[PDB]
Amino acid sequence: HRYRPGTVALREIRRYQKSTELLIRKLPFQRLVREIAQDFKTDLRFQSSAVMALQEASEAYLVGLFEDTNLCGIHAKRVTIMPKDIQLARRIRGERA
Amino acid sequence: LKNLINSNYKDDPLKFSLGNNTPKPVQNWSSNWTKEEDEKLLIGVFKYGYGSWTQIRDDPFLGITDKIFLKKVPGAIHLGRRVDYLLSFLRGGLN
Amino acid sequence: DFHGIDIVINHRLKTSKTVPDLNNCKENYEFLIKWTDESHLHNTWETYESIGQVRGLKRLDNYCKQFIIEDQQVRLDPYVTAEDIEIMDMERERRLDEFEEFHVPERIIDSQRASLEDGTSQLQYLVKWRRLNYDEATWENATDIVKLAPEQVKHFQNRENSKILPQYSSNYTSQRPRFEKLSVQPPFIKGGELRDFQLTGINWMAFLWSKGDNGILADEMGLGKTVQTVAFISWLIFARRQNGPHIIVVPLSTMPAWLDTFEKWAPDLNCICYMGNQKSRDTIREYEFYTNPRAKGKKTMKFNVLLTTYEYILKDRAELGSIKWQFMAVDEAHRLKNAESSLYESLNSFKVANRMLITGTPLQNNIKELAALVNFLMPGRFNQDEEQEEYIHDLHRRIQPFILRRLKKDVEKSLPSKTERILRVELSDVQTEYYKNILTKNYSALTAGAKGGHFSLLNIMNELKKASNHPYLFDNAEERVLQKFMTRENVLRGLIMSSGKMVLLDQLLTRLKKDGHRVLIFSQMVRMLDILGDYLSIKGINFQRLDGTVPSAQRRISIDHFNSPDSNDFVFLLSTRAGGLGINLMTADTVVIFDSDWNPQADLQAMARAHRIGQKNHVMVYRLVSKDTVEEEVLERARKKMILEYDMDSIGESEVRALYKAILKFGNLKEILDELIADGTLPVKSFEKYGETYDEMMEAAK
Amino acid sequence: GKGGAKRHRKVLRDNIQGITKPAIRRLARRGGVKRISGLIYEETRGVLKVFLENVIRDAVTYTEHAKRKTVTAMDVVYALKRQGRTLYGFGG
Ligand SMILES: Nc1ncnc2c1ncn2[C@@H]1O[C@H](COP(=O)(O)OP(=O)(O)O)[C@@H](O)[C@H]1O
Ligand code: BEF
Repeated sequence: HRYRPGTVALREIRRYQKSTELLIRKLPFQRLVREIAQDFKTDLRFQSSAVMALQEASEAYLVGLFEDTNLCGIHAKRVTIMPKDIQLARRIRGERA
Repeated sequence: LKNLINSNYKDDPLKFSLGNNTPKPVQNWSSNWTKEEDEKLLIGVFKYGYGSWTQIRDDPFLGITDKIFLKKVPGAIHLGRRVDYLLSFLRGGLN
Repeated sequence: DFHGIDIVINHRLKTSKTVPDLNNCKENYEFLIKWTDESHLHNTWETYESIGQVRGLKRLDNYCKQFIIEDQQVRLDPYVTAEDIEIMDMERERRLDEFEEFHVPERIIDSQRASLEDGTSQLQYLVKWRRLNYDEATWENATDIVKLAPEQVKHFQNRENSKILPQYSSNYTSQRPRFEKLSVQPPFIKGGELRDFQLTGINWMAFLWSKGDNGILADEMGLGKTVQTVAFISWLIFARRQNGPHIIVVPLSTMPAWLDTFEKWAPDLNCICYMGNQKSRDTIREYEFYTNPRAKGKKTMKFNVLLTTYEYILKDRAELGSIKWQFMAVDEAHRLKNAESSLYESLNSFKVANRMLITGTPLQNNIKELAALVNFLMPGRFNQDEEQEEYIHDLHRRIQPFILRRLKKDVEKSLPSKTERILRVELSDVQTEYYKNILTKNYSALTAGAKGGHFSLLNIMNELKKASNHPYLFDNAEERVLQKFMTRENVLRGLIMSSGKMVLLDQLLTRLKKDGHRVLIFSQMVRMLDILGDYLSIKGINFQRLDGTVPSAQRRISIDHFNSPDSNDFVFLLSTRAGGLGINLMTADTVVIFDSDWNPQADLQAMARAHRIGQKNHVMVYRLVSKDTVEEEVLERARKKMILEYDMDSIGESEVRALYKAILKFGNLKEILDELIADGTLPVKSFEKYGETYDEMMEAAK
Repeated sequence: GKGGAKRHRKVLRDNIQGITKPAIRRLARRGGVKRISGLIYEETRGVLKVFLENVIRDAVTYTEHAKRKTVTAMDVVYALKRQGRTLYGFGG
């Protein structure tokens, strides 16, 4: 496999693409919601899927984010996603001010 | 051979001894050969049977392990030649 | 593959101030080093200028770091007490105890003749060592193998020579041999004699063994149930000549027992288990086959019996599924409770002929399991006030066969008596606050209001029950009853005080304390057990905990430490499922219950671990029944739950080619007939047919 | 400096400490950037939090306009629909 410099960097990427499993765990996420959902109302219940569905939404939501972030990052002469790279992306999409 | 060691050396096979009786010297064989080595060689078949010699050479109890070479002597036939000669010899078969 | 550092064993001084520096260890300390990829036995007292840069530097440095500070906390400080000196030294003592047992070898796996650099070939044995799994078995040459463990090597040869593989088993598939009632104890029980309720049990298992039907062993919790199977395995092997690789699945908690229970009650059939991970996975297969790979199903066969944890079933369902099995053992088979289980149809794929469950599972709680058990042993086979007689006319007549019901009225005559006392504890001060306020969101939402939401139902019928007697199971409880703002007396007093149960337990414990009884605490909840872990140490009573979180090796060490003749700790705390998991306690007399285990009978076994055949100190049981709470009601349902409790033609030329060579090799071979047949040399023919041919063959010769 | 009947219970399923950091990087590479800043990934969860609330806000509302205790997954869908992130696959 050639040498070692930036060897995995592109490798993991590819394997992750071929797959289609959830990027983030499905146990911490499950409480995260239960916990905030309480603050806006009491005595809450949850459909098995409802979360499954959120996970799907969210994950997908972030990737998408990163996907631009990357571009921005490239624009900059950089291969590094940065704390702001996040902001511009959002700002111009418009949720971020 | 099964009969004599059974009735004199039963509880411990290896103590088996030649005593005076003299079986041929094997001067030019590659490794140290002396009456004690024959003493074990016989017990070895008494234990494993004629013709399986790796069994005999490896045994931890015999202590024959780097005196067998199955240009280096004696090999498999050399022993085969060795036993037939000793067994007949002490019963008085060559009469 | 290189000669690099593997671990640390022992540390000692090398040479004749306030803190030793690393230099001091280098110029004043010698350390015993175990080398990488090599058994324990070759350990060297080596320093750093002695070896220089060697691959692996990390463990010694830290261990020295541990050593430097250790030195400052035994001799070099006046805040140290009497007891820390005891532990800091003690570690040295135990660290070596877990190191000593590796030197003693426990099984020799195989034997390979490999060549050396002087042109020589020497025999090496794959040696397995004590209380360790199949990994890191390195080759050692035979010169000293018998020079330290002669007995292992003697036995090593014996199994290889004892030709009794699954290769010669009798064809009784079509139909069976008429079987016989045994009076006497079989000349295959070296462990001792059993009694008058362990040989008949055996005679039923083997008695319906010949019917083609499987059965349920439903006796009391510990009536030599294990001996009845092992003996059942033993007599089905030297009776009907069954070498058929018997598969047995037991609990990870209860197997070590079984092994010894298998290796001391029946020497001659070897018992190789399945308890590894990745590496093991290979070693099992090394001995599980002969001659590497094999066309068809032509494995020569090198085991009969195995022990499998429940994990491992499901992790490798497939390989067992393919190999044939005709006899099944399982331990504490109340697992198959629902007919939707994963092991419930996992077991059905394993081509099988007869099964054997053995547990005391009560079979009236739900009719599901009663049916599930019947459906599982026999796939296919299956109220009204006035039809009930009609109903048990059908149920009693059918259920019995594949069932056993037998009371203690046995071996209990010697054993000292059994007893249990209830406890009515009424509520406390801070207690009502959280018995009253919690059933609303008044002051449950003021303090910890964010969490209120998720625990709100938890607290109602599956907490109040559990958090009725003791409110200390959340956050805003600890300082609630302590009325001040470090104190040591007060914390101890403040914690004992809040609960009705804590005081009641503290005094009874004290009460027997001076009389001399060993006391047991079975708690439902993990944490309660730390809670006490914190209090009893403080007041100086020697103990160990028994949770759901412990390595097999660590679990095993203490269980024995406890039942030894002269053990100080009369206090031992255990779990409901983790406690009653398996095992036995024979020294213990008293067992106390904090709360009923949300159900009838989880307690009945919970006391079963302590109340066994051995115990010579009667027995004592206390149940802390809470008053004016929710504990009461389940206790009543629990009651509702347990209301019901019910010739080969002739010898061809090739054999004649086989027989002639064997005579030149062994001489008269009439005595050795079976040993050769078991292995390649001879076909299965009757003993005489060969013997006569042997004689005429010389008769032709002379 | 005492044992003091000490009991330790802290919260790491739901709360953001508990969740797994690789769980994110897992996410980061699908996009395929080479490098992750420490600062950055902390912000990212930050936003996740912002996105997550608004949805549930609505979810909760639809559960409640119908006087229902069990929250429907459809309920989430419409929510997503309102922000223009509607999910095919679900709940026609
Ligand atoms: N039938 C028996 N005959 C002789 N000894 C027995 C018998 N049953 C049990 N024992 C002895 O009692 C101990 C535990 O047996 P048992 O009580 O059946 O196991 P368990 O804890 O599974 O019930 C063993 O150490 C064994 O020596
Ligand atoms: F019959 Be037991 F608890 F191994």
